[PDB]
Amino acid sequence: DRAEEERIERWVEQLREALVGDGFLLHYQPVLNLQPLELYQAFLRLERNGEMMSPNAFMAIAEEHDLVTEIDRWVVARAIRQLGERQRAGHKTHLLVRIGPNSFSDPQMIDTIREQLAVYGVPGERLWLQTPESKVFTHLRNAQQFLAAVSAMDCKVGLEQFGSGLDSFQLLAHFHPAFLKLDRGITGDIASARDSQEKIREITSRAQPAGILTMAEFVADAQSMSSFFSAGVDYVQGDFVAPTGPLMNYEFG
Ligand SMILES: Nc1nc2c(ncn2[C@@H]2O[C@@H]3COP(=O)(O)O[C@H]4[C@@H](O)[C@H](n5cnc6c(=O)[nH]c(N)nc65)O[C@@H]4COP(=O)(O)O[C@H]3[C@H]2O)c(=O)[nH]1
Repeated sequence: DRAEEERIERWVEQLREALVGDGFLLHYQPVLNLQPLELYQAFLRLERNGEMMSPNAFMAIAEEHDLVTEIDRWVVARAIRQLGERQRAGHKTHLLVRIGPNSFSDPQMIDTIREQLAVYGVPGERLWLQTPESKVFTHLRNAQQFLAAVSAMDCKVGLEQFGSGLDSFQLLAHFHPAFLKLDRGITGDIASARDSQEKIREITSRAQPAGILTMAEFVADAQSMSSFFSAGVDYVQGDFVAPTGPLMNYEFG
């Protein structure tokens, strides 16, 4: 297990070098209104010796070695720079960015948001931050504090992998997100299954009057796209809309 630990060590070193040396980059997936906005989701990549590496390569090591906090700060800072450059170039771009629960209590994350929005002159509304519902359940106080701190900048905070149980309804009484992205477990077979269609309607019929935007992901076909619209979902993303890529060249309208 010396060879293995040496492998782990070199990934950790590489991730540290990527933070210092700009070795990460972002790719972007368009997010389309069903019920409009220039909106993309940021996805992280690592440029390691001619390969455009996915986080499937390294995130497990990052989490084991407590590097996720710093990686999410890197992504948010890079995202705000992108929003700033896009604005300067005449584009009203919005980005959806991932943060994990360790960021909820990280003063450097709030500092990064506050300071980088300001220096690029980007209104907070352009930045949407998403975290998995599962992590809010287990870090509720800190999540509420994060929500309050970043909503003071007009940023949107929402939940991904959102479920359809009564635990979710209870959470919404205590945590008011700007948006909800449905877990793929609910939406996978929306085109061919009635119980999925009903879970989605239970969520949209509550979300809509509460002013909470709803979102579906991994949309793979036209029948699925067509069915989210019926159920009242606000936004959709997936390879059938457009795949992740390096450029923001989607024509939204
Ligand atoms: N979410 C999502 N993904 C779609 C969709 N359509 C296609 N994809 C692709 O399918 C993969 C889904 O992985 P994930 O569950 O988002 O899981 C992600 C996530 O755990 C992590 N990840 C990716 N980007 C970030 C990031 O910016 N921050 C953090 N903290 N983790 C990230 O790496 C995993 C793999 O990401 P990728 O290699 O980029 O690969 C992504 C993405 O490129 C869609 O509608 N939604």
